Amino acid sequence: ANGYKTIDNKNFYFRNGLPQIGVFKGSNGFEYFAPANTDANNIEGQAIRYQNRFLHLLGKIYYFGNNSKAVTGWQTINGKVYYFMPDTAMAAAGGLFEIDGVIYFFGVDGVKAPGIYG
Amino acid sequence: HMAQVTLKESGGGSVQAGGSLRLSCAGPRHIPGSVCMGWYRQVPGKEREGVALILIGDGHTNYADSVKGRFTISQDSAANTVYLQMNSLKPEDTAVYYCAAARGLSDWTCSFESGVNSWGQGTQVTVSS
Repeated sequence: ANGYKTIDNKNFYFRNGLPQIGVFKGSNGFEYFAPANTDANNIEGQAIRYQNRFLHLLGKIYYFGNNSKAVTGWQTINGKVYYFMPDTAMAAAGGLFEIDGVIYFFGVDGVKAPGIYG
Repeated sequence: HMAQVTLKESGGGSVQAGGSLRLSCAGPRHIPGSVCMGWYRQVPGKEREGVALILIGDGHTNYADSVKGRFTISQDSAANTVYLQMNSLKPEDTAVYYCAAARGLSDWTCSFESGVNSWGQGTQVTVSS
C-alpha cells in the first residue's frame, strides 16, 4: 500500500497507507505531492502542476521545470548556478558540498559561489 | 544534452572611431547544466570569429586578443543575460555580432572552439574613420 500510486487519474505517494506531502520520485520523476487546496482544488497529497518555478518546502529549495517535475544536477537559473541533489532534488545550500570530487560553496538560497573551494 | 535556446539581442549602432556602444543578449530563465554566453562577430564576406564569452553564474571570461582591454563582457546579476561593453571602437570592429550560447567545459571554462549550441539573429555594429 506504500509508494507511488495512480488513483482516479491522480498521483499520490503513500506511507502508512496515507498520501504524504513532499517532493518524491515516483515512476514519473520527482513530483510535488501537495497539501489540499494548493492548486486547482487538489486533494491532500495529490501531485500538482507546478512549473518553471522554485518551490520552498520546509527550508529546502527545489526548481520545477516545464513538465511539473523537479530538476536534478547542475542548473543555470536567473543568472545563477544551482545543484539539485540527484537522490532528493533538494538544492545544495548552506555551505560546502563535494560534487564529483570537487568542493563548492552554496549559499543559504542555494546559489553556488564563484570558484572552487577544494 | 543542451536544448537549443532563443537568444534575443539588443543594442549596437554606428559610431565614429573611438566611440563606445553596448550589446545585450538574453536567453531563457532556465538552462540545464553549465552555460557559456557571449558573442562572435562576422563581416559579410569574411569568417566568423569569437569575441567574448562568460560562464553564467561562475564568471570565467574568454576574450579574442584583438578586443582584450577594449571590450568587456559581463552578466546580468539576476538573469541568463550578458552584456558587451564595446569601448575604444575601431573601424575594424565593424561587423555583425552574433550572440551565442554553448555548454561550459568540465573545468568551468568557456572556449570559442568545439561548437556553439544556439545563435542570435545578429546585431550590426558600424564604426567609421
